Amino acid sequence: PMATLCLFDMDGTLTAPRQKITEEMDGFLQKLRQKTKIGVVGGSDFEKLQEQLGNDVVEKYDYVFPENGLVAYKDGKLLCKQNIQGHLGEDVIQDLINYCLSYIANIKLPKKRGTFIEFRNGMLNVSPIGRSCSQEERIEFYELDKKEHIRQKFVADLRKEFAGKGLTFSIGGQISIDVFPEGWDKRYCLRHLEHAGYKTIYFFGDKTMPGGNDHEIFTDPRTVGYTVTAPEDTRRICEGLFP
Amino acid sequence: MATLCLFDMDGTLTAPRQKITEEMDGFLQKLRQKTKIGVVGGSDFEKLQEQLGNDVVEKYDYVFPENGLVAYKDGKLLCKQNIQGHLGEDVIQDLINYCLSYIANIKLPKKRGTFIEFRNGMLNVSPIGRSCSQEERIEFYELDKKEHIRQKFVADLRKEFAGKGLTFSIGGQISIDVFPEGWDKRYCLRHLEHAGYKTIYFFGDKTMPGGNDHEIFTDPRTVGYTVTAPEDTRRICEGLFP
Ligand SMILES: [Cl-]
Ligand SMILES: [Cl-]
Ligand SMILES: [Cl-]
Ligand SMILES: [Cl-]
Ligand SMILES: [Mg+2]
Ligand SMILES: [Mg+2]
Ligand SMILES: [Mg+2]
Ligand SMILES: [Mg+2]
Ligand code: NA
Ligand code: NA
Ligand code: NA
Ligand SMILES: [Zn+2]
Repeated sequence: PMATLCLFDMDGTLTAPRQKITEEMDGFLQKLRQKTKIGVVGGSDFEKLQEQLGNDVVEKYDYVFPENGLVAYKDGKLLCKQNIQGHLGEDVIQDLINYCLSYIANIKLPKKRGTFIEFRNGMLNVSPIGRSCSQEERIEFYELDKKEHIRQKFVADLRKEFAGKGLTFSIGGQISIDVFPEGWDKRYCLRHLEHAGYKTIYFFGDKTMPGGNDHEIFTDPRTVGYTVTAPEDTRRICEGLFP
Repeated sequence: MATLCLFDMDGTLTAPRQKITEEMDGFLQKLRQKTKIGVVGGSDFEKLQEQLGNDVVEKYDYVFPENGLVAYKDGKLLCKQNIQGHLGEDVIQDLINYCLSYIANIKLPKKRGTFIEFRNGMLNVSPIGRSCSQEERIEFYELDKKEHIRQKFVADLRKEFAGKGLTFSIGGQISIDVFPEGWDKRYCLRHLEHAGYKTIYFFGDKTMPGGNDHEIFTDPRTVGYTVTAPEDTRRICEGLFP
């Protein structure tokens, strides 16, 4: 076990998106854990991982990397911590926030709500409609956006305004744009693993194509990456690697 | 003739943000045999359930979460209203756009997230962001007292929007509350004023100017009594309904 690590994205890879892991998947993972170390990484925060993977998540995985590894647990205890304001500084943080606030104020939408800017440890989540919107409101924006390309234009303008300042901008989900320091995608968690001496770090994700949130870690030479369709696919591949 | 005892929750029926004691809940059910009872609070239905019990709608003749924007009578849901329906989506968005642009032009030591929190009865607007840490709240609060950041913001909001039927009030250490005129606790009185009660007694702990019971207390449709704690509420009710 100790020589290799199977590192899994959570949403769409270990669980159905935003849903609790199944008892079958949980049983499979602990059996797999007898043959390899296992870890989980995702953009969601620790409390969301607890809700989906169990309150005892840090005991069920050898590594737990909420927020792409900006928060990190090894063997049930916290590793070092970093956050966006500590890396970027308050001036750049405020420039980013001010630009996004002013930009959103000039977008004409059917509806606006609240939580246009969600401040997290490893990123800002920015939404023209507001992340507190209801499901009916979220789908309405999503369908409008696929026609008007509001988020695509926003991302392009952000890249122009902040070129060279060390930030990455990405379309996220149905209503948001993710703003984060370059390299603070899932690859960040590799910082906690690359010197541990594992013979192989396998990675499994469901969004490995360009623009997806597994793409960079999937293509990173430090991992042996696999694309999965759903948790059943993850099991099938893992059974082949660790019979 | 028929009377109604209408209670604020936090600090009146319970300790602030805490579950009702078994003592008070038992007293209320006895009192209910002599007068109708109801509860009103700014918190949402699920918070009332957390503090007053998941069966709250069956233990009170009236339940008014969110100041009565949601209303229950005799265990049944009556009707609902929200800020976007009352103002219309265009005005909501004009208000939100103005606040976002304004906040972007305030120079602060730190900005965080949740500058606009959207609720069905109000917006909570914060130049620093409602997600900020406790240390950051104090830093902003103290800076604001010297620089008058929220006072200037509220003045500009009143100038731009008050004709849309909105009230703006400084709230807590970091926020500005934005809500339609009369959407304080008085809102729930529309569900009661034509019922034919001889007296609507009201009980609350924040009945002075600035407190969230002040307007409903001073409204002529209620006979208000100020309480210092749940035990004081029980004392007064026992005198009114021996
Ligand atoms: Cl993710
Ligand atoms: Cl209240
Ligand atoms: Cl916001
Ligand atoms: Cl009094
Ligand atoms: Mg995924
Ligand atoms: Mg690779
Ligand atoms: Mg009170
Ligand atoms: Mg009165
Ligand atoms: Na969270
Ligand atoms: Na007026
Ligand atoms: Na007054
Ligand atoms: Zn109604």
